[PDB]
Amino acid sequence: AKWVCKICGYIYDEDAGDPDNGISPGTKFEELPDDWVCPICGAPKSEFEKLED
Ligand SMILES: [Fe+3]
Repeated sequence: AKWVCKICGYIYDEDAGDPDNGISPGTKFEELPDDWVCPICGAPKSEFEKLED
């Protein structure tokens, strides 16, 4: 799945992960640590929205 940072438009792509910040490719958004933040703008996980109907 992909999720959008509602602040800055960064896409958390579960297939890409976030390896520069400790997240291997394939990590579901729910499994990101509670204090993981958007790597672009610093927004908390609460500011992301899943890109699905
Ligand atoms: Fe952001």
